[PDB]
Amino acid sequence: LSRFKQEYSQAASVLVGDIKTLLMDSQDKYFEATQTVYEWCGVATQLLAAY
Amino acid sequence: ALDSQLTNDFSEKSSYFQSQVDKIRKEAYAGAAAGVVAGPFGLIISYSIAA
Ligand code: EMC
Repeated sequence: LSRFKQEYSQAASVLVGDIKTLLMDSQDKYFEATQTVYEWCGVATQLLAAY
Repeated sequence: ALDSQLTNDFSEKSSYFQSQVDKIRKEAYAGAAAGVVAGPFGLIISYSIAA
């Protein structure tokens, strides 16, 4: 029953960790996405305004 | 992951410690106690040797 506590610690640990990686992965991809937009959405307004 | 586990795993050794030092008493006193065969002065010698 020590093994029990062990084996599962193992699993949860590595999974919970992967989950973080995944979460952090997303965040960056979100940043990119939004940022990319904010950049164009920005040059654009100036141009429409000019037009 | 590492931290998650090293934390869980550490409490598991702290449990193994006391559970183990116990094994040590139980082994040693079951040994001294075994001096009942030879004289009680034998216990003094035995138990001093042990405890
Ligand atoms: C100039 C529309 Hg994001």
